Amino acid sequence: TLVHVASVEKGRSYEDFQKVYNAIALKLREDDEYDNYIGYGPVLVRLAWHISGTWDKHDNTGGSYGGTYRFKKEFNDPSNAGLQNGFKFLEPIHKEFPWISSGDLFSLGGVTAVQEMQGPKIPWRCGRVDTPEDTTPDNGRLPDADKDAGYVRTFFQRLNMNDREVVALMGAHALGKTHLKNSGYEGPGGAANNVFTNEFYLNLLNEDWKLEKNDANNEQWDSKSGYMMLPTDYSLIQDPKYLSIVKEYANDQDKFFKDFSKAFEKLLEDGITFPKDAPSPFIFKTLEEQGL
Ligand code: HEM
Ligand SMILES: Cn1cncc1C=O
Repeated sequence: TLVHVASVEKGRSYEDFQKVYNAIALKLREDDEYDNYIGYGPVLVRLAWHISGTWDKHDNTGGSYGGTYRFKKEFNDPSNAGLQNGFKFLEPIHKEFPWISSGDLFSLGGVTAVQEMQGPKIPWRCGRVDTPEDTTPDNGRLPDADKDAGYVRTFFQRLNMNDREVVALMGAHALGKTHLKNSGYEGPGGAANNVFTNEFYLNLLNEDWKLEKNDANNEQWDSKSGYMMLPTDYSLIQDPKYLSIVKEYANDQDKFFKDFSKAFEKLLEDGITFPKDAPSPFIFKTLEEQGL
């Protein structure tokens, strides 16, 4: 398999990355109108996941390391429709801090978004290094939404995620919304879609879901409250193993936060070899903690 060794941007340390975090966090606060006042947090979380979710454990292709989303093949992946909004948000940040690698910037955008939306602290490591256009993974490595629990389980084995990690990661679907023009699905998953909570699990268990067709002729699960779940989301309450874990997170906010933090860091670091003398993971302070 390919080896990708983390290489710290020359001379940089925690303070440098905290400044980048702060610039992203301040722009998140500033650009509040986006997507009918949802703001950019959810799309930045999705971007960090999609740049990581191309990874294949079998040969170490894809993954966040190479920053390959910047290349046309990947940014034009139909699975990535709408993420251009996140990329455009990050452009002025990259211009201000041209020394940060693209993979570091995209992954840090996700960490910053989660924390600024009052989610768990996500430790983050620097050292992703931009790789050439020919290292861009082909389209088709990101998951389909119209599938069942068996599909989800098998899909995530490629990313070395187990049942607990899958169910934890999926809690991010509390955030933002599906947009018909991007993915052929429409609607939010709950009421608090720019604040990071365990609402995804509570809504799965507590809403009265009806299997309906949307205006793109795709099936999705809809509630009277105006929420929606993808078939792959709903599969987490159809499969008995996933259901137990859904119930656990619906009943323990802290446990969900801790497990999401671990799985999300792991997702963002898949494929990267960290030297034994690499810096420890950074835990950034939020703007609120800094009084900014
Ligand atoms: C079976 C796995 C998954 C499937 C099939 C899936 C599918 C989707 C789809 C179809 C959308 C709507 C995109 C749009 O129309 O704009 C979406 C949105 C989103 N996804 Fe996932 N997803 C999966 C896993 C994940 C994971 C693991 C995360 C992160 C931990 C994540 C984070 C998000 C976020 C934050 C949004 C909202 C984006 C926005 O509001 O712009 N998803 N997902
Ligand atoms: C609302 N939703 C349901 N599944 C995914 C999403 C995006 O947030």
